[PDB]
Amino acid sequence: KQDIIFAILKQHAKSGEDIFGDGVLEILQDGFGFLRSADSSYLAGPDDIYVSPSQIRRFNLRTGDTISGKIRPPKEGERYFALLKVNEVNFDKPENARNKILFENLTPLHANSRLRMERGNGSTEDLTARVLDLASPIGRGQRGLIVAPPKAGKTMLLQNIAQSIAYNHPDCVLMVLLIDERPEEVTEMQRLVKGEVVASTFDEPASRHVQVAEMVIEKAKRLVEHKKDVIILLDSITRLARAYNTVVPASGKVLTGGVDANALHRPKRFFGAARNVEEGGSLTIIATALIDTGSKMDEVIYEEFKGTGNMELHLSRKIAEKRV
Amino acid sequence: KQDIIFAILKQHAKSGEDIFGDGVLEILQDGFGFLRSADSSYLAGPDDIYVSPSQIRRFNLRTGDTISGKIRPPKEGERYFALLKVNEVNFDKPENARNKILFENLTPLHANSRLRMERGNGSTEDLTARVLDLASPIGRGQRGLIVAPPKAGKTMLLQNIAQSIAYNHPDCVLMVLLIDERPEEVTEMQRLVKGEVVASTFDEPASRHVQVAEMVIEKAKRLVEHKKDVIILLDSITRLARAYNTVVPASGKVLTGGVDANALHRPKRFFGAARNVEEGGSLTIIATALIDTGSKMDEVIYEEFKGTGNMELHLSRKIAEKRV
Amino acid sequence: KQDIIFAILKQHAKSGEDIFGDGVLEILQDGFGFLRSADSSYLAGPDDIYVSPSQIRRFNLRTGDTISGKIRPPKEGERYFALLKVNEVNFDKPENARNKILFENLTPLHANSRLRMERGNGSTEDLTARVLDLASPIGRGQRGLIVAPPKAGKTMLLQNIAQSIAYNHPDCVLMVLLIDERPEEVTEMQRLVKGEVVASTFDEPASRHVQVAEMVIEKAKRLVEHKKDVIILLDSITRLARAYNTVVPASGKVLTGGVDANALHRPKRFFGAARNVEEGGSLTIIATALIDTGSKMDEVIYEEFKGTGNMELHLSRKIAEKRV
Amino acid sequence: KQDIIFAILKQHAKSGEDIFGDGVLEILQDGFGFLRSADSSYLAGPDDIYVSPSQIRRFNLRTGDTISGKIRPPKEGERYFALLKVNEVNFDKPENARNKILFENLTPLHANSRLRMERGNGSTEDLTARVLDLASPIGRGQRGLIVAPPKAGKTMLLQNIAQSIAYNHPDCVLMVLLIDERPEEVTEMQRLVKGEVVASTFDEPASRHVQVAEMVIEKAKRLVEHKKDVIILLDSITRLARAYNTVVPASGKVLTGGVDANALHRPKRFFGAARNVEEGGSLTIIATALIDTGSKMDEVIYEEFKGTGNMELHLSRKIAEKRV
Amino acid sequence: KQDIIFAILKQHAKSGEDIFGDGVLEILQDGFGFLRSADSSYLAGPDDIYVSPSQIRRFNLRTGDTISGKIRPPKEGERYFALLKVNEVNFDKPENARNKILFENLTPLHANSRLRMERGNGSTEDLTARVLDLASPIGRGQRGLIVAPPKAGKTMLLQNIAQSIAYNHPDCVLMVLLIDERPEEVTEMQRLVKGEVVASTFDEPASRHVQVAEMVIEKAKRLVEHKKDVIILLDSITRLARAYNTVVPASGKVLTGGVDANALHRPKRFFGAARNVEEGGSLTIIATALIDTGSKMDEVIYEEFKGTGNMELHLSRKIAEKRV
Amino acid sequence: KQDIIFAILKQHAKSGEDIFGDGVLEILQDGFGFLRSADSSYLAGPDDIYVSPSQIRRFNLRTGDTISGKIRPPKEGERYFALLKVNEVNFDKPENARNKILFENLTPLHANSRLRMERGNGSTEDLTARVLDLASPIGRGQRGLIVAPPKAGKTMLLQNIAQSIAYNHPDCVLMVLLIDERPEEVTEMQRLVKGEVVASTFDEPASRHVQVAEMVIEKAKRLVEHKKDVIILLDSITRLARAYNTVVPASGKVLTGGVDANALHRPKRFFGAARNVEEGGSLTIIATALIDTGSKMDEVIYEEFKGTGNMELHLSRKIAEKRV
RNA sequence: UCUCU
RNA sequence: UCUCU
RNA sequence: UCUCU
Repeated sequence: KQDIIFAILKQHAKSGEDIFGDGVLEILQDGFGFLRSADSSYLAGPDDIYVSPSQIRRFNLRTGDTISGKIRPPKEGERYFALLKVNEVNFDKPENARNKILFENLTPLHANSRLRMERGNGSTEDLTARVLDLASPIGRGQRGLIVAPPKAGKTMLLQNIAQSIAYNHPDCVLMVLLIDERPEEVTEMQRLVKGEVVASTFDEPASRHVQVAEMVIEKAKRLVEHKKDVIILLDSITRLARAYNTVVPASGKVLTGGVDANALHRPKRFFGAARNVEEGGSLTIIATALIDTGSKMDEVIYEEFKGTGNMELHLSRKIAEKRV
Repeated sequence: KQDIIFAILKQHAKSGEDIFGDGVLEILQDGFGFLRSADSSYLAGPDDIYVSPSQIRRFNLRTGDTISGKIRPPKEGERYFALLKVNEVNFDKPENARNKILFENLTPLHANSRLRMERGNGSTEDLTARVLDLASPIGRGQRGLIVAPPKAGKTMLLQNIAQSIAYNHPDCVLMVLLIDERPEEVTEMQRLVKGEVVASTFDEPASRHVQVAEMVIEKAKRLVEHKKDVIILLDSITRLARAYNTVVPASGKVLTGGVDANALHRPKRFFGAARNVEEGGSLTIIATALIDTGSKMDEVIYEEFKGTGNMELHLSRKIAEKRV
Repeated sequence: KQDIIFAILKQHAKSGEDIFGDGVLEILQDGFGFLRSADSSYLAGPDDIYVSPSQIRRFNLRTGDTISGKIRPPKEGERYFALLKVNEVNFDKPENARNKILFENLTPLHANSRLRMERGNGSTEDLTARVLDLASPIGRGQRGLIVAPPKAGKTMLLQNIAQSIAYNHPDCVLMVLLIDERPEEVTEMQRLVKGEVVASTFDEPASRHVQVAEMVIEKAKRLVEHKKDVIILLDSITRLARAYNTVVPASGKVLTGGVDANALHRPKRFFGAARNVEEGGSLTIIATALIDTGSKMDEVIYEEFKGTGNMELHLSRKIAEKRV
Repeated sequence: KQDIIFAILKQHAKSGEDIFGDGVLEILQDGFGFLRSADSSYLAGPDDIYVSPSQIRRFNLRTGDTISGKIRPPKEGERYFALLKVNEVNFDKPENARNKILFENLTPLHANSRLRMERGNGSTEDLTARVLDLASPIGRGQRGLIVAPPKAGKTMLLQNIAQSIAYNHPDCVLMVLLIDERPEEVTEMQRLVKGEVVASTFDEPASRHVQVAEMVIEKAKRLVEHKKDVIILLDSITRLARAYNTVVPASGKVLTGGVDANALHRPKRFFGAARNVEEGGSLTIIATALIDTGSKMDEVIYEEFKGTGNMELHLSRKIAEKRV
Repeated sequence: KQDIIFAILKQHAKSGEDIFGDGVLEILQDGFGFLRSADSSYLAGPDDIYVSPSQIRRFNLRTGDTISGKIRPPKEGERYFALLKVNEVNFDKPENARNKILFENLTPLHANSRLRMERGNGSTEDLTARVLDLASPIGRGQRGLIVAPPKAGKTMLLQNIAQSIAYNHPDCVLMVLLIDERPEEVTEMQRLVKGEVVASTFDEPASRHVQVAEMVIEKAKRLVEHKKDVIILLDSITRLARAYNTVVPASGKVLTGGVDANALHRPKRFFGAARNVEEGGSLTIIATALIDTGSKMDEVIYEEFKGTGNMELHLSRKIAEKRV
Repeated sequence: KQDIIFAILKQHAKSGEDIFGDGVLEILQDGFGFLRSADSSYLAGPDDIYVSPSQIRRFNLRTGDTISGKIRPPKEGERYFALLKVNEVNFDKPENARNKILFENLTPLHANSRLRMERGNGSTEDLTARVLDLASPIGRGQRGLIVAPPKAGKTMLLQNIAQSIAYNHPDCVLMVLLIDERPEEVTEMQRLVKGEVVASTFDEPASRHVQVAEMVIEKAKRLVEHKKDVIILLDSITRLARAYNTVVPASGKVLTGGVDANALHRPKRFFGAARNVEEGGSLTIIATALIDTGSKMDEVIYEEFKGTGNMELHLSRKIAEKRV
C-alpha cells in the first residue's frame, strides 16, 4: 500500500497545493530533520516528510515540534516528500515559534530537599496510591524513582499506575515510554491505556532506543511550553541508560562494570527535565530502575541515580515470594 | 565431478536456453552475491551460480531468495557460471517480487503476555507436548526458549520436538538449525527428520555460523511472505551469539564480562523475528540456551536473553540425576 | 526579554558612553572569554559581554576577574555585545591590575601541624562550633575536611555552618559552592544564606561542575589579593573530583581503581589553595568527602584526600542511628 | 659439512640433470614455499629446496605434498637450491595432482552422537587398551581426548599408547606429534618408536610450534588422500592452542584469561580433521589436554574443547598420589 | 617587588659587568637549562638565570652544578636573564669542570651482603639511635629503608632523625627531602632543622615532585664529587615513585595495581646512588616507604624495594595503638 | 685516565702497528657493534673499540666473540677508537671463523628423561653435592633449576656451588651470572670465586640485565664451539625474565597475569641452550627461581619454567625455620 | 538485594 | 580438579 | 599488615 500512495500524489500535481502532512520533527546529526508519525512509535518511514536544515533555521525549529503542514512529491535525485511550506507548528499558535519561551528558560518551582522514602510493601492498589501523589494537580513536577528487583511485580504495577493516571487524570496528557521491552508487554500496555504509549522492543537496536526516548522527552518539553501538564511514565531508566552507554562514542574512560563515565549524563538529563513552572504547566517523570539483575552494570546505573528523585519506593519482596 | 561439469556446459553452447540449476541467493558487502544449495548447508564452493549487481535491482532480489534460473558457462576473466535469466521463485513470475509486501511491513497480531515458565517434569511426552503447544494452531508465531544445563538430554528432546512437528503438521515448514555442534550430532539429526536441516560444525569459523543462521532467518522470512507457517528449531543461541561476538566489528570497547555491547543485538534480532501475521503465515522460533558451561560469556549471554520469550523451559537442574 | 534588550541598546546609538553591565570574566582555550553574572551561577547564555584578546594584555585580565565596564551593541559577524572600555574592578583604577601582587606570589604565614581529628559528638552546636574554630580570628586560612556517610545530616550541618559564618562575621566573604547536587537542595541553600551561593545541578555535565568550581576558586583568590578574608564551603570534593576525572584529557591510561592518575591534581590544587597571608587576607576551605556510596572511585578519591587537611571531621559512622 | 655440499653440486653442472632432492613442501604467507626434510623435524634448513609460487599454481600443489624431484644450484642474487623440475609428487602417482580428490572433498563416515566417557583409573596397561579402540581397523577415524592433570602419568601412558600402536598396528602409519616439550622427553620418545616422531622443544618459538603442527596435519591430510590410514598422537592440544593464541594477529577481542576468541579456531580445525572416508582411508586424532596447570588460560582451552571428541578419558588421580 | 628588579638592572648597563647571580643549574628535555634558587625549593622563577645549551657543552655542565656567575638583562624576543659569562662553578675550584671525576666514575666501597633487619619497637629516641648508625662517620654510604604504616609515628621520628643528624653531625651536609606532603608538615620541618629542607606539597603536580627530587639527588651527587659527606633523608620513596609513574610516558605495559614496569627504574636509581667512595666522601640515603595505605599501588612499590637497602626497620605497631 | 689515554695513542702515530686492546664483541640493531672488557661486566663507556659493519662479513663475527686486534686512534667525525686489523680469537687464525661449526648446528647427545626432584635436606654438603652431580663427568650439559623462597640461604648455597666447581674442575669454565641484584652481594661473589663473574645491579635498567645475560650466553656458546665444558650459574631467571618482559616490544596485548606471551621465549631459549655435544664440549646451566615474592608475575613466570629442567631443587618451604 | 521511627 | 549406573 | 634466635 506504500507504493500506491506515490502514484496518487505525483499525478495530482495539476492543482498545486492541497497535500497536507504532519508528524513531529526529528533533527539529525548532520543538520536536516524528518517529520515522523506517532502511530508507528516514531519509526523512520518512507512516508516521513523531509525537513530542510534551512526551515529549521527559519522557524526556530527544535527537534520535537508537532509540525503539521503542506508537502510536495519528491524530485529525481531525492527519495522523500519534502516540506514544501508551513501551516501550523502546534495548536492555534501561528507558524511563529518566536513568541513563546523555550522550555529551558521557563521558571521552575521547587519542592523541598526532603527525599520521600516511600514504603514498598502492600497491594499494588496501595503502592499505586503512593506514587499517584506525583500525579495529583498539587504534587506535579516531581521526579519519582521506582526501584524494582526481578519478579517483584513491576509490570503489574506500572499498568495499574498508568491505567489509573488516565482514568483519574484525563485533564493531563500522559506518555508511557517503555524501553528494550517484550513485544507483548507493549501491546498489552497499548490496549490497556487510552493515551499515548511509545516503546521499542528488545530486538530494536540502541540507535532506536535512544531516539524513541529522545522523542518523548522533547515532545514533553514542548507540550509544557504550551502550558499543558505532562507525565512521563518511563519503564526502565537503567535499560535506557544501557543504550546511552552504547550509543555515545568512546570518550576513553570506563567506570566499574563497563559503563563509560560520560554515558550517564544523557539519562541524568532526561530525569532532570521534570519540573513545575511559574509560567504554567508541568512535566513530571516517574521512572523505574532495575536492580539485582545479575548484571554488575545495572547496579552502577542505580547507584548513580540513587536518590536523585523527589520520592522513590523500593517495591516489594513479598510478591517476589508469593506469586499472587 | 567439478572439472567435468564445466566441460558439459561449455560443450552445450550449440543449444541455447537449456541449462537449469536452482540456487538460493546470498549477497555480500559490495552489492552482489551467489546462489547456494540446501543439501550442502549453503557452502561456498566452485560450482556456484554468480549473481550480478545488475539483476538485483530489476527483480528486487534480497539475501536468501529461493532463486531458480538459466545459466551460461563461465566466460574468461570470471571464476563461476553467470546468471543469464530468471524463471521463478516458487509460484508466480519474478516481476511479482516488485509487488510483494516486505516482511518488516507485515502487520503482526499479538498474543497474551504471560511468562509461562514450565518445570522439568521428566524427559518424555509431558515435556515435548508443551512445546507442541507452540506448534498447535492456537499459539503460532511465538518465541520459545529452552534453558539447558550440560547433559540434560536436550538433543534427545530436540529430536523428539522436531519429529513431532514433522509427523503432525505437513502444512508447516520445519527448519532445524544447528550452530557450532559436533559432526555426528548433525548427521543423526539430518536422517532423523525428513524436513529441512541446516547446520555448521564446531571445526568451522565464526564467519560460517553467522552466515548459516543469516541464510536461515532470511529464507524463513520469505516463506512467511507467502502466507506459510514456519518454525525455526535452533540449537544454542549461546553458540550463535558467541559467534556473532567474534564476527561483529571490534568497537565500543565496552566488554561486560566478556561480550561487547554491540554484539547481542544480532541474536536478539534473530530471535525477535518470530511473529504471527494477520495477513497470513506464521514464524515461531524455538531456541536453546546453553547453561552452566563454566564460561563467563554463556552466563552473561543467558542473563540477556532470560525472559525475552513468551515461554521458557528449564531442563532439570540438580534433578537431572533422577534416573527413572 | 532576550530579543528586546538587544533592541534597546541598538536604538541607544545616539547617546555615546551610557551602557552599563557588570560581569565577572571567563577565559577559554584560545586566549579570550566572556563576562558572567553571579545570580545565574556563571552560565553561558545569549546576553553575555564579549571580551577580546585585545583588552586582556593591557589591563592584565585573568579568569574570574570582577569586571565592570562599558559595552557596545553587537555589530554583524558577531553574536554577543562587545567590551568597549573598562571602569573599575572593585576599588581603584583598572591600570592598577598591573601593579598588584599575584596570589601565587603572596607570602603565606604557616600554622601548627596537628591532624586535629574530631569525633561525631551529635549534630548540634557542639559540632558546628568546632568548624567555626576555623572561622575564628585565630585559625583562618586552613583546609577543613568533613568526612560524611550517606544520611548523616550533612546538609543540616552544612547549612548551620554557612548560617553561623554569615551571622557572625560581616567582614568575611562566604561563598557556598555546591557541585552535582539536587535542584531542591540548592534553592533551599540559596535562600537559607544571604551570602553568595554558586551551584551546579546533577542534571548537568562534568564540564559545568569543573567550570563552576574554577570560577569560584579564581574569584576567591582575587578577593584575597585585596586583603580580604574568604571562606569556601564546598559540598562534595568527591563529586568535583569525579567530574574533573571525566573532563581531564584521557591520557596515561593508569587507572588505579577507576581514576586516571593525572586527574586528582586539579581537586588537590583546588583544596591546597587555602592559606593565610602575612600581607593581608584569608582563604579557608571547608569541603566534604562523600563516603560509603558504594562506588569504587568515591573510596579511592577519599583515600587520596584523607589527612591532607589540617583538620578532619567524621560525621557519625554506625552511630548515625542514635536518634536522640 | 654444509658448506662442502655447495661446492660439489655447483661444479657438477657439466652433466646437466642428476641432482635429486626431496622433502615435503611448506607454502608461506607470501606465496612461495620450500621443500623441507623430516630428519630435523621439518626445520628451515639452508639445504631446503626452494619452490616457486608458479609451480604451486602448475601442479595444484598444497602445503604438505611429499615432493621428490630434480633441483639446480643457486644463481647469484638468490640463496637456495630451486626446484629445477618435477619427477614424483608422491608414490607411483604421476607428477599430476589433478587426478585425485582433495581431502576436504572426501566423503566422511560418521560414528554416533554418543560421547564415550571412558574410565580413567587402572594400570597404564589397561587405560591404553581403552584408547586403542580408536586404533583398531574398526574404530578408526575418531577424535579422542585425553584429559590430563599434572603428575597423573601422562608421559608414561602416551609412550605405551604410541609403542603399542606401532607394534600392534604396523599396517597404518603413525605420527607422534609433541609440542612445547622437554628435549629428553622427545629423544626418549624417538628411540621408543619405529615410526615418525615430530616435536618442538619448549625453547622453540610459537612460530615453530604452529608450523611443525601445521606440517603433520597436512601431511596426514595428504596420506589419507592416497587411501592410507593415519593416526595423530598429539601431545598437548592445550599447548598447541597456546602457541596459536600468540601467532594469530590481534583481532581485537580477548576472552577470560588472555586468550583471543579468534585464536581457538585453528586447533579446533586440527581436531576436526579426523575422519573415516567412504573413498578409503582414515585419519584418527588422539589428543591430550592439560588441566589444573595453575594457569587460568589452559582451563579455557579445555572448557572450549570439552566434549568435542568422540571419546575422552580423564586419567587417574591414583598415580597422581602413589608414584609407581 | 619582582617588576622593580627589572628596571634597576637594565638602566645599570652603563658600567657593563657587575651583576652577579647564582643558583643550581637544571637542564631540561630540550637541551637548555636554568639556574634555580634554593630559597623557594628550586621553583621556576622569572628571576631564574637562563643557561644556554652551548655553555652546557663548554663547561661540561651537568644538571645540579652550584653555578655562581655574571649575568645580563634580557634582550627583546627573550624573557629571562641569560648567563653572560662564568665565574665560579663551585668552591675554590676554577671555572674548569674538566679536572674532577664524575660521580658515577668514582670507586665505591661496599658494606656486606647482610641486610640488617633492625627492630621497630621502642621510644622514638631508641629507634632513631638505631638508624643513626648510617649517620656515624664509620657507617656512612648506606641505603636505609624505613617501612612505615599509617599513624605509626613516622613524622615524629623523621623530625627527631633529622634534628639529631644536624645536632650530632654538623660535620656533614644534610638534605631533608619531603614529597607530596602537607604544607605545615614542611614548615614545621623547616623551622626544626638548621640545614637544607627541600619539599613539594600535595597540591604541587608530579611534574614538580620529580624535578624537586631530581634536583636534590644530583646536588648530592655533586657535593660528593667535592669530597663532602652527604645524607639524603627522603620522606616517602613510595610517594616519589607514584609521581615517577605518572611522569614517564606510557611504555605500553602495566604491572598489578596500575604501575608501569618501566616507571620503577627512576626511584631505584635514586636509592642506588648512595655510596662511600675510595676517593673520599659519601652519599647515604635513608628513605621511607609507606605501607598498608589502602592503595594497592603502594604495596607493589614496597614489594619492589623490599630489601634493596642495607638496613631497614618496620617501625612500631604500639604507637599505632597508644597515641603518646 | 680517560682523556689521557687518548693523548698517548694519538702521539703514538709515528710507530705503526703497536696498539693492543682486547675486547669481546657486541652487535647492535643496524649491523655494527663495539668491543667490551670482562672486568667491567661489558659496560658501555668512552674507551671502547669501534667495530665496523665492514669487518663483520669477512671474519664472520657475531655477538660475544672474544676479539683481540690492532686499533687506530679516533679520526674526527667519530667518538671511539677504530678497529684496524684482527689478531686472534683464542687459538688459531681469524679466517678459521669461516670454517668452524655453528653452535646451533652441533649435534647434541641426549641423556635420561627423569624429573629428579630433590628435597631440602639441610643447607650443607648434602645439598651442594647433588648439584655437583651435574658438574661430574657423567651428567654434563643439563638444565638445573633451583626453586627458592625468600630467605632460604640461596646465596650461601650459590656461593658454595660456585666454589665447589672452581676448586674441583680446572678444565671447566665457571661463569657466575647475577641479574638485578644488590651491589654488595656481587662484590662478595666476585672475590669469593677466582672464576668469571658478570653481574647487573638492581639500580640498573631492564636493557642492561638483558644485555648482560645476552653477552654471557653468547660467549658461553662460543666456548662450547671450541670443545670446552662450560657452566652457567645464574641468579634469578625470574629477574631476567621480568627484565626481558619490559624490554620486549609491547605487542600481542595478551597479558596472562602480568606478562605478555611473547616475552617468556627469550629466557626459555636462554635456559634450553644447555646441551652436551658428541663432537666435544659441555654447556650446563644452573638457574634459580625466585618464589613467594608476593608478585603476580614471579608466580606465573615460575609456573612456566616449572619442570623444564632435568632436575629441580626446592630450598626448604615451611622447613626453612628449623635452625639446626 | 542499601528500605524503615 | 566437571568423571561415573 | 612479610619483622624477629
